[PDB]
Amino acid sequence: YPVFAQQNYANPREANGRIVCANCHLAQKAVEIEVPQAVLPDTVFEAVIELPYDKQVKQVLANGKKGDLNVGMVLILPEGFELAPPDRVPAEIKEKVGNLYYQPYSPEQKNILVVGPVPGKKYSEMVVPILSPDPAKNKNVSYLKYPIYFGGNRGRGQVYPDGKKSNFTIYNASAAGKIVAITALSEKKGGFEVSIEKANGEVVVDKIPAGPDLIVKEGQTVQADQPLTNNPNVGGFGQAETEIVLQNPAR
Ligand code: HEC
Repeated sequence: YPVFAQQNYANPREANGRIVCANCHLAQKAVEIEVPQAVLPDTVFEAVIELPYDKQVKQVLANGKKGDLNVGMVLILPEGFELAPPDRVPAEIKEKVGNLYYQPYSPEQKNILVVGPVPGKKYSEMVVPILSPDPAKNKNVSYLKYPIYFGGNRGRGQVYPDGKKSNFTIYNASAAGKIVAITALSEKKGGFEVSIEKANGEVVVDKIPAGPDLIVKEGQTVQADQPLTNNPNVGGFGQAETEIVLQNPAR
């Protein structure tokens, strides 16, 4: 979730340009962002973001069942740019934005906005109302070309803040050997227990939560780290970058 980034990373963008969501949302799926090529000072403009995905394909939910995907994003604007206050957003634009609550990455970073989780079936396309700064009022800003960075995600992550895998990723064999047993991890709650007999004779048990499907069978020999399941992840994270020129009024 965006909050996972907010709580563990002061800067959502790394030196090489990678956005932190990518540290847990391991699959890449393209996104798009569009803004006017230029904007006048103290003016409200729109950033249109696209987080496309196949709305017919379901994901594994935290409860182990299948369900719809949700989306979220982080938008890094130049210092001086901020979410446009409601009083400055035209009714026509509020209509396009919809029932969304854009929040600052932190109270001290009003130029970085996040949103989500929100339903992907409704928000695979989102509109963000932005208020441009004013050089004649702000010294830290000039009339030049500024970059805008965007990270958009759809679907649950593969790893949690504590480093533990979610039920929405691939599970692998902890050791090499022959699968001597595969049984339910519980009397309905999904999941499996895969017993692997090592060469020395020791039998290790790999626990797999409900969600992923097995691609192995009893009697089958497996090697260390070999996938025991499919990759249930049908979502993905993507990044895009654009630019906008703060235009001088000039007259
Ligand atoms: C690892 C510490 C994570 C970081 C950094 C980010 N996300 Fe994440 N996200 C992660 C997990 C393990 C989960 C699943 C939670 C669960 O239900 O078990 C999520 C989930 C989301 C969601 C919801 C998706 C859905 O329900 O279909 C969204 C929209 C999402 N995450 C967005 C998101 C963004 C935009 C991030 C960067 C700003 C981000 N996440 C970072 C793990 C982690």
